[PDB]
Amino acid sequence: TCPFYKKIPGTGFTVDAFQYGVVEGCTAYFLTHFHSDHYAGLSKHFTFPVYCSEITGNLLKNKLHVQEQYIHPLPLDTECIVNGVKVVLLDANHCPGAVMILFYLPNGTVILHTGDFRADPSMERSLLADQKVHMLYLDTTYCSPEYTFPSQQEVIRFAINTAFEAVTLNPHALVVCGTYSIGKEKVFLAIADVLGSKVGMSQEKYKTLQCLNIPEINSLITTDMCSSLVHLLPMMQINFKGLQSHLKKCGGKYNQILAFRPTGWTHSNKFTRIADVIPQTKGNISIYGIPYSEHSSYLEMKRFVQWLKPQKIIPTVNVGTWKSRSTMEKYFREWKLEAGY
Ligand code: NI
Repeated sequence: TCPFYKKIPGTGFTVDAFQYGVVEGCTAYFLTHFHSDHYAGLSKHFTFPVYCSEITGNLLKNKLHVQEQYIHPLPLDTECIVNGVKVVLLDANHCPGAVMILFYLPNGTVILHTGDFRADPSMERSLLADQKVHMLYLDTTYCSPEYTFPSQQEVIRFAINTAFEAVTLNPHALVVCGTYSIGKEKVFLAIADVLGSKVGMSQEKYKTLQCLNIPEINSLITTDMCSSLVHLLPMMQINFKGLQSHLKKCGGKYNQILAFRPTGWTHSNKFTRIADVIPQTKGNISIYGIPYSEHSSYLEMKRFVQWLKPQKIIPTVNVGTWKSRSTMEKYFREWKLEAGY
């Protein structure tokens, strides 16, 4: 049964609620983004209206085979009427196609559902600037002050400089980047751009990338692994055994691997600056864990919320333990007393 924080009161709507069967009273199912914990339950047998971005709808049709007649793509930054209710989709600064959803309820209440997001000051100049929000359904993934990490631009600068140095020292080195979902594509696209290479990958991953409306993508990716010196592999294979096995398959073209594992936050963030990051190495294989986040840091979250000044906050992440729930409620009250709302 569908939990309360996935229902939008005063409407027929749910958000990211496909794993509960037919939800009683739901006339439209919204999908914020194409990550498995959120789409869990969708397939070609789904027969209710799904509302989402254009990119999410490309992925629903081609990857999950949802029939076209049930997919309702909406443009961003545009007031739309869905089943008698005004809604707007906003870019969430998460993975490709990810949105926040603003609902203008018939009784005058305004609700913002962030989906998954990486808060940014640029959101203070979206269609959010124009009106009051009563309720905020908030991505609280990193809602504690110990969660610190660098900007995405600093992380990419580290990765480009590291890859370019290694391959210029050794033109026979291969670069490998781990993936298990959409998101974080700038990691492998930026490295391949500096090296003058296309990114090589499986047919299944190429298919997923072709749904993403990335400009000039045909110029950047390929299924011909032999033509490429940046390869994508499943995240599970980014270890010494998996990379050894991959290097065997390359027919003696290469004699070294430099690999990247984009993670979220890890506890080595509490001690080490991005500049000072070092790899794990065994023989001719080195693995870098890089803290490329597509969720808000604590400070970015706090800034957004203090600017929006919502009347009530409903967390959507870390909701399963009493200790998590009490910690998050404490920070919400600090933020409100500090800012005066
Ligand atoms: Ni996500």
